[PDB]
Amino acid sequence: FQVRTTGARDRVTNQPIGIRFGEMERDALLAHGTSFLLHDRLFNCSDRSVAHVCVKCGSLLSPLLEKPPPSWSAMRNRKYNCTLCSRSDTIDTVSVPYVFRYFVAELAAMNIKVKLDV
Amino acid sequence: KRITTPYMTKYERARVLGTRALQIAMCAPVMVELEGETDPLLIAMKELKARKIPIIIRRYLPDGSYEDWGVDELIITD
Amino acid sequence: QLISIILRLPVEEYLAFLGNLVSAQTVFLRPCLSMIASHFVANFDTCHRALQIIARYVPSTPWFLMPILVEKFPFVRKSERTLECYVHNLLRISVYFPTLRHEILELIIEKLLKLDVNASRQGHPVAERLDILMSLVLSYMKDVCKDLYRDLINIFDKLLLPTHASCHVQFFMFYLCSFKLGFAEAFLEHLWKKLQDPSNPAIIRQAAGNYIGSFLARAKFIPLITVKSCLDLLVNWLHIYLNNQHGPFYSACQAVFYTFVFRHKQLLSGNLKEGLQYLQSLNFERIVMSQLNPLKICLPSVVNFFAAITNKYQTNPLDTFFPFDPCVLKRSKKFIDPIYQVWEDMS
Amino acid sequence: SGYLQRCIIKHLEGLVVQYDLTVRDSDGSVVQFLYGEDGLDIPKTQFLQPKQFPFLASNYEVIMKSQHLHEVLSRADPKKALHHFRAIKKWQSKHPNT
Amino acid sequence: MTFETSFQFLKQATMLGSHDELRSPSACLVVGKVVRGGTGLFELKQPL
Amino acid sequence: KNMPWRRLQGISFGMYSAEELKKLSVKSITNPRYLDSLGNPSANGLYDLALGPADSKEVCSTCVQDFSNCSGHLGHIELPLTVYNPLLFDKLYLLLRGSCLNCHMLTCPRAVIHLLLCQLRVLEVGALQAVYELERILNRFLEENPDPSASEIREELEQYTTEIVQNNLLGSQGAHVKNVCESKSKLIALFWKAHMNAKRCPHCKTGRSVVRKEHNSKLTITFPAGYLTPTSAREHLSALWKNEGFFLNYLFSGMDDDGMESRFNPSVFFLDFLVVPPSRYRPVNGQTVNLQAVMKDVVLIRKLLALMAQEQKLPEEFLSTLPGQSLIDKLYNIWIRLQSHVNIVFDSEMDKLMMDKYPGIRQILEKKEGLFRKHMMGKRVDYAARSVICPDMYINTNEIGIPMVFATKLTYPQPVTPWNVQELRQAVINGPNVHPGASMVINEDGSRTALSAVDMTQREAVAKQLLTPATGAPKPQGTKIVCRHVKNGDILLLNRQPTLHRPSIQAHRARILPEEKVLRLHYANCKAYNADFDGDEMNAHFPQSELGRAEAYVLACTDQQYLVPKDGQPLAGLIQDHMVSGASMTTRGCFFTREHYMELVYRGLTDKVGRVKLLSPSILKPFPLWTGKQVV
Amino acid sequence: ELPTYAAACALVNSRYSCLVAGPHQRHIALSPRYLNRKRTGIREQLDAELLRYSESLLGVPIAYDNIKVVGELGDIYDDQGHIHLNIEADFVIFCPEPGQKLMGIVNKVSSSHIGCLVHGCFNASIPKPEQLSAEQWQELEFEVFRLDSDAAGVFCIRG
Amino acid sequence: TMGFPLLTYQDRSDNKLYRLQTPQSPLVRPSMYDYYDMDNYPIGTNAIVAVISYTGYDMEDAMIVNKASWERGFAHGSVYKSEFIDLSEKIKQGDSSLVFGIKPGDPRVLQKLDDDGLPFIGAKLQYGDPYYSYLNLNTGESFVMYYKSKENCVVDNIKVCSNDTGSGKFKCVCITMRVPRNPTIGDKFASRHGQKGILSRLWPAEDMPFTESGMVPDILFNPHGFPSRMTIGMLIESMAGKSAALHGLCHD
Ligand SMILES: [Zn+2]
Ligand SMILES: [Zn+2]
Ligand SMILES: [Zn+2]
Repeated sequence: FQVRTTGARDRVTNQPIGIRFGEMERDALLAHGTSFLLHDRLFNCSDRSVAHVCVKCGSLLSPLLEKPPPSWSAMRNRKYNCTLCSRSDTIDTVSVPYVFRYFVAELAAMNIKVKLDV
Repeated sequence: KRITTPYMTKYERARVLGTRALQIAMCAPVMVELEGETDPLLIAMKELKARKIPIIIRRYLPDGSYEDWGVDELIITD
Repeated sequence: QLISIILRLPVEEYLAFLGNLVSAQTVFLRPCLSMIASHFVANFDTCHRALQIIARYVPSTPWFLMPILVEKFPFVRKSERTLECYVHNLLRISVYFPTLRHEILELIIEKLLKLDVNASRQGHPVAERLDILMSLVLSYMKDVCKDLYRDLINIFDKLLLPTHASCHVQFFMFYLCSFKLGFAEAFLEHLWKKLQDPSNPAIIRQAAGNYIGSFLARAKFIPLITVKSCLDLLVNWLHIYLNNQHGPFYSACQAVFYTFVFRHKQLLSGNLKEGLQYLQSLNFERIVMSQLNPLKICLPSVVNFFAAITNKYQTNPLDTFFPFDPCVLKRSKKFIDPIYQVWEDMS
Repeated sequence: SGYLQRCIIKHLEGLVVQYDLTVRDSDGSVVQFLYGEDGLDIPKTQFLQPKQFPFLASNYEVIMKSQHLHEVLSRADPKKALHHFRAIKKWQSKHPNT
Repeated sequence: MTFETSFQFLKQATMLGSHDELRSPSACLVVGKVVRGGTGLFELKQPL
Repeated sequence: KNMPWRRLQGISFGMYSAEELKKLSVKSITNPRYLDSLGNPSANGLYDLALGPADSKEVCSTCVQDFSNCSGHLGHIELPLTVYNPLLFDKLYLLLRGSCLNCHMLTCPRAVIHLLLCQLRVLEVGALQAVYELERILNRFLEENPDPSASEIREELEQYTTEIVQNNLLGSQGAHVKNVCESKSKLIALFWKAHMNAKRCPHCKTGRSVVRKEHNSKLTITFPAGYLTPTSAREHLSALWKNEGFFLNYLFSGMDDDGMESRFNPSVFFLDFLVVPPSRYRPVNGQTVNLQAVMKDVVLIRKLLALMAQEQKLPEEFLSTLPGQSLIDKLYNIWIRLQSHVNIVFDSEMDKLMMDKYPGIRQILEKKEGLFRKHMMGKRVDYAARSVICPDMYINTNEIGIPMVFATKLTYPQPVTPWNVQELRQAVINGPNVHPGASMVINEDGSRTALSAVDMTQREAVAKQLLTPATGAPKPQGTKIVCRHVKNGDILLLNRQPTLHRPSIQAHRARILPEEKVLRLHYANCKAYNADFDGDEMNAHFPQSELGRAEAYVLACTDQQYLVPKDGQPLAGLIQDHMVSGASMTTRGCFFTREHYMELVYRGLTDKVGRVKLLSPSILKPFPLWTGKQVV
Repeated sequence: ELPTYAAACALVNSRYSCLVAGPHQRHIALSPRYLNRKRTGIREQLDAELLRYSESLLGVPIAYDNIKVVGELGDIYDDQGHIHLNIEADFVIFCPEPGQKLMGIVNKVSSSHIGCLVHGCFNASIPKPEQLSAEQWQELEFEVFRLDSDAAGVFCIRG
Repeated sequence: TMGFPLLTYQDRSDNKLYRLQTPQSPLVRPSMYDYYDMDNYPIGTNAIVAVISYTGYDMEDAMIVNKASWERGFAHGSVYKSEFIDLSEKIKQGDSSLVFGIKPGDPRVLQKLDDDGLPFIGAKLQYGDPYYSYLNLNTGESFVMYYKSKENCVVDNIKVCSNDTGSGKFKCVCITMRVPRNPTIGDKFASRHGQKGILSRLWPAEDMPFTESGMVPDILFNPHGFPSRMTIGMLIESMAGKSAALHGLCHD
């Protein structure tokens, strides 16, 4: 009996290690017309993560949060920096799965950059 | 100028009674006199019967046009 | 980093060097108050004068001070002396800061909620720590005493009335509003407002009605005329309900019956006249003989006591809890022994 | 036959039905103007057959409690779409064979 | 890229630089998004 | 609180430039040793902590966060000599087999390059009425006067392709229709397969520098009157694009702005740096050893280039005995080995020879053991159990029996209101082993409480501080939510493989049957699931959030999934005993008496909220009797 | 001390005090417990926003009036109860620019610091000498070269 | 069929031996069953099977077993896991000095394993119990290994094995373990006429349809397993075994 709750996350694609929903069951849920049960079981339960995008460009591996300053929380900034553009503005958060952030960071090994229109 | 279905489809009823049940939960103000039940869906389904759910629905046409229907206006089937 | 080396050392020349180090581009004062707050665990009076000089040098540091009060609280597992000295220094800070008293009061009342719920009237070290902190805060309330009453009403309505099955946090309001008739009168006005408003949930209304009954039935500084007026307003609300027509109805009926049981002598004037106070026997004849039967939901010992008294005179978890007379016998003696009235319902 | 159904699924995943009752793809492309040439559903067409019309002529009042709205206002106004069924049934008495 | 031969339909969409606007049900669960199915075929408003 | 509201409304991808990734990277590796001998990750190596952390306890040395808060940082492997790009090697060969070295143009006729330039700027707008009109006017302008002297443009083609682009400009976003992308992929495919073949150069009228390709790693030029190096290929193809950038960028709508006026550069066909993926996206690996093979060959290249840069001998443009051609001091074989290792990095079918390979990114992405089928379209899910189904009939058709080995582990987060309190008060008092309901509660500001099952004071402490916002935050954003157990009305979502039609997943109301370890279904359900009771095992998905319960009541419910999508026949009935029992009860011979009719009717019904109304006798005298039709 | 409006803080749009009173629109992620009694949720969120740095309104606010919402239909998202709005608000803001004149109230005097206040609330850090002399020194006006906005609810000016 | 496999359970070291406690001989059987002496190792138990559709949990290849009869010993069994442990084929670091042993004063193995590293005999084991502890003699660093199986097992016998000469060091052992494995719900039965049932519901004995002779049944079999399967042979076997148990006969 493979009952699952707060399952352990692996290293690549930190999702349940777990019980499998399955690619053919997606099909039946789409046939019902239940987009939110499907959004729950795919996005909300397995591999939900936030991602920070520079909304002008749209890249996901372009932000770089700085280290905290050696002033020891004396005007600690803790901001994000699109070092492609050196600007610390409109780094907005989006909600994309972590396997998509592996697809973006593995097309990035293939010299392929993916814009996002936010 | 709104020419779409006068009736509330099943997917409309699902999203309305889901969001309104989360707009009953998360300590949100309940808008009907009740007897003491504890399930948000039964509250949100007894509010649909009493024409109390104030939601506007943006029924997107494929162009990008949207009509604004109120839940009060749409005839729900019995 | 120079501030971490200097501030970890703990007199007058060090205080002047501290002023020279905190003038000095005041951005760097963010770790200094945290390092002083880590040194809270004599020297405490020197810390008081130091914090006075730092926080009166610039006006932005009292507006900055409250996350340090949230974070640097010594834990519940820490001993009695540390918590006692911290609450004593925090009440001293509440003395010399007129603006920051509300944050201090809500922090102390939340922490005493967490120490009250953990000690559920003994079936024991945390109960003695609760006793020491309650006696210190009540000694503070005795030493100080309208704005204090306003802050306690606000944090009462934000914290304690949603908190069910309380045992000791309502004692602070109980000893505060017993000092003046107007404070208890405004507290009864606020409780009747929370019971009267239909937009509030019924659980809050029943907890407020239980607090109404517990305050009107177990207080000695309350006059009789205020109790008569509050019971008359409650019975008028019961008549407004029974004119056209359940939960807060039962809570108000249990509060009125609870007040009548614990004030069996004061609800009658003289030996026997042609009519008693507000026609209370005819009131019970028109309430009990209704078709709603409120005696089933109440506590059956209270119902049997009420039946015995009315014969001699011719939801449920929200109604279970009551403020408890027994406590820790270390430090809550000299507060509870003055204004407590005798139990057992002997007549 | 995992392969056939997988291919027909991923070539007909997008074809949802729109508020103007025309079946469209995931890019606005018009496939059909009425779904299935009359616009109906496959579950809800079971009792529209002439063998099951006496089930719906008896049991006539059991249905008209979720269906009160065809003796009162805002519906039951056929007079714009009933002129066509006098026109078509009038044209087919002057032109018998088409 | 999800159907078959995920390396050629990646390579053409890198050469031609293709957009999609994310209205396809296979596409909008690669990214986190509600499928425009029955309960994605509108969005939901409230007055005030 | 603290959640994204910024959505996405479109995606697009094209190649990085060689300058963009240099300032999107962080650290250069330069050390071919992926792990040390002590056990630590290697210092300035491939699992370096200057990239993402190689475990869950150590932190990153670029942004100081642990494994839970970071996402890794890109490094890069510097390449001292240029290799080809393994994605676009085929189109590079087709831009050399259709071009020549004498004149840096392409050997295609210019009667059709102008047509394709003239149409693929129309279909960028997506007019599509005039992809036949442009070839009609091309044929008419070519038949009324033959003119090969028209070298750059034609005025009669460009009048239309500047008329229907300046006019009808607002529809630059309605180009995603199937009829537009079908036509543009068709025209570009007809170009690359029909007008890009090797022919004698008609513009320079000289001999042809023929190129030819073998085993996806080697370009060889010929002699007009031989290993084509990628440095000379950069120096050749860059001149080709500086001559033909007006057309070779509307084939390649590349990096940005659809390649308008020579935007797409010859920088993506050629690579002098390999960006590594982040360290946490390759767990401790098959993809690290490909990069180590590349890096060891780079060490060999530096060993060769330190000896070819001698002040005695400088031939460039034993101590290393392991390279192949020990006769000549050139060693093109090392450089083609480096380009072959880069092919091993990006794929494993462009390699045909090297046995020390492990699969690259195509085999990670493509097939059913890939991403788009194993991890991106069907995911391993949480809050779902699996067990063997068994027959049952004294629960409803819209019901499932659930054991109390699943209702102690399957947890639903309920938002604490002042409306549904005093039920979650009892479900913190019980504690996580007792089922009227129990808990694993999380507080306001977002840390779990983890109430212990051995004590009781540390559970009533939580059971009284529930509704009170005892945090003291400046903004109230959210409430406490109690991880409630599953109770006797909740929907579980029930799955039986193969999921071949729409009633193969349904929403069944839970019913916690005590002392059991199997799931239970009514018999009407085991025809839609096509179940056979003989070891069939189902998945019991449990919707955590709250809009996963609304379609679960209204849409995915068993009650409305009575018909089949195929033709609309019923897929729910009563199977074996009941067709005999109702054929024998409702026969004309049955006659119950008054005590039995009232027992049968109340076995049929069960605790319905309502007065059970009854018929009258079919036979009133000599005995009150009820026929079996009257019970039904 | 509490910052009230009090006619734009007694009309300090005057000499040696640079500011601007312009409208600003922000983003609203509203808790759904305020679908009746709407205004106190908007001003309960905004009271946790004042007296610090932000992005839409640049420097720092001191007060606000007429907090109204643009558009009558709020944006309930897909799987969400937080109803989303956007509030226009007539803030009273001020920020130091390079080459401006500000307030000054002296606290003490040292060898390297002059402590000047900005409108009685914000602190301006000014070095005491201009590298000429540091012996004799007896409202102050100064110049701003950099700005040092703090983190938690306070604000500073490097002068 | 889980039957009686063999007689020499102690010197055999198979992976899984499915033993059936109390197997019986069939009262109705062919003559070949005795020509080969299949009563040395019989496979199943007789049962008083009624063919009635009494309950409703009794359909689509499922059946009902009396609960009292289950509690008295109907088709009780065992299953004998046997793990052959070597300390140089599985665990291999260096010097091959791995003997089973305990360091004196180890809290992991206190009163749960014996003084030599192997578990006790008769000792019940659960998930997460110590299972063997072995001692690298070169340094002294005694390890431990834990019982990583789900089911409850009882240690039955422990055989210490040398090599083929007789000079091997104490590093091989083969722990044999009983696992009881009674009929739970979801365990499958059958007959000798190819008609599987799955055990669906253990029905309490007072609820069973008792007969006119006093007897309850033992297994209830559905009359809807017959007409699509056409096993007349279960009818004649039922009459035949009833008439053989009533006469002391064994029927051909
Ligand atoms: Zn950017
Ligand atoms: Zn990092
Ligand atoms: Zn040429």
